[PDB]
Amino acid sequence: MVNNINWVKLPVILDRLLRHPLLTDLNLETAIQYTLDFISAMGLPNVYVDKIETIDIKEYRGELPCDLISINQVRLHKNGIALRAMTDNFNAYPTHGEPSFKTQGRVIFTSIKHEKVDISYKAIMLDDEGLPLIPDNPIFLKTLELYIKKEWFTILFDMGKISPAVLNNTQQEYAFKAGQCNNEFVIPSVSEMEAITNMWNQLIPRVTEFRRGFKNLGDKEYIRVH
Amino acid sequence: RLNNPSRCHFGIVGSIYNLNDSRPFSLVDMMKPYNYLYDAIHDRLNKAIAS
Repeated sequence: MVNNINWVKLPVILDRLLRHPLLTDLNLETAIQYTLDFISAMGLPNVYVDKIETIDIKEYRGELPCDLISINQVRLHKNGIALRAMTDNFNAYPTHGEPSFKTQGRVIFTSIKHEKVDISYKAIMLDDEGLPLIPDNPIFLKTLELYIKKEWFTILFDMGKISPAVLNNTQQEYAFKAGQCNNEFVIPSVSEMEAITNMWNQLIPRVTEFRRGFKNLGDKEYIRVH
Repeated sequence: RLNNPSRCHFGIVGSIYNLNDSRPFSLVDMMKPYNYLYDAIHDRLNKAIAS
């Protein structure tokens, strides 16, 4: 992402929607739900807050933080060696290796019995209220506004209170801005294309960046003169 | 020398491999442009191999 994510409260999206006199029955409560549907459906990893927590595994199980949304990596605390993924069907089960993890709910399922693990994860940024906080990006803000205008107009079109030409314009305009908003958040900055440059140009290919926290991923590869 | 009393020298004997009173255009000197160009093109080769 080229621009920085400056945070603003959710009611800044309601100044923009209630400029439209057909969207004047909108609420904070409706703006809360349609934001989280929009934040999810875009899947932009720049909208989330990166956190790291150390949890302790009791017997192939550990309790996961409350704010966790997606795990970046799980690693061991004493080694720093990262855990990949549990493909075993019979993991902590005895009959009569490379460590792994698996997460379903608020429980993580590891391959190690009694160990502390660091979990680097993503959460949602909150307010003084326990409410979501959105980027002030006028591309993000415009297409979140067009998201809610397209969900409200879809209800109104089912009711028969909106022209099919009106909904077709809103469905088209949200469809353009959703790609512009995707490209706004995905396309790297100059400082991220340098780390992409160093990963791409490697005379001796570095193929074990998952073992670290992808720390040396964008590091530059140097060759001695001889 | 048997007939010239002023003609003498030191032990130091040698030659310049030059042309018509000039400074010597050596074999390395005439091949050094093409070695410098070989180093530039093989640099482009090594960055193309890497990426």
